[PDB]
Amino acid sequence: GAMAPSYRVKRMDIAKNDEECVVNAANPRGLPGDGVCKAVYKKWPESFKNSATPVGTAKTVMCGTYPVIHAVGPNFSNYTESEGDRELAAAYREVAKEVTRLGVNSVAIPLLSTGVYSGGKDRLTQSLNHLFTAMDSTDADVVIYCRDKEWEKKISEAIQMRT
Ligand SMILES: O=C(N[C@H]1CCS(=O)(=O)C1)c1cccs1
Ligand SMILES: [Cl-]
Ligand SMILES: [Cl-]
Ligand SMILES: [Cl-]
Repeated sequence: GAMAPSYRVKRMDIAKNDEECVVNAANPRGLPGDGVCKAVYKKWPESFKNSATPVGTAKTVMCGTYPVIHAVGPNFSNYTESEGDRELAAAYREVAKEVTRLGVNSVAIPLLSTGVYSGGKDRLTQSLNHLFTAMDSTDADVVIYCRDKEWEKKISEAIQMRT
């Protein structure tokens, strides 16, 4: 584990992360997809061999020795707010189990269900809070990746508030 486990946020492409493993914001069918998923496909295409997995789950596939944890958040266009909230929390709990099993000291993670799966709603606080609930009991250094300047500021504020 990390000597003093921390949370940090960076505004940049997660495909250029400086961590020991990455979490992909995957679709259930293991397709190249869009956004983070397409960037992950271009950087680690080998990790998409048998990566299909249901909503609310995570499935790890190596690219060489580098782990890619495919986490499938719900598409809020399809689920009700109640059911989607439950599956979003579940996807993050499965990420925590995989990070622990892998024994890594750091992990790069995006905010699940905040892009094309958001159903057109701002889900920063909802997704980030489920990320904290799952990852708080792990000892890996967590680095959250985002692309928007206002989101970077809000995530950074939420991290610092708890310290
Ligand atoms: O790329 C994202 N979501 C993926 C869900 C499956 S997909 O439709 O292929 C795109 C992101 C999540 C957060 C920021 S971007
Ligand atoms: Cl970048
Ligand atoms: Cl998304
Ligand atoms: Cl963002």
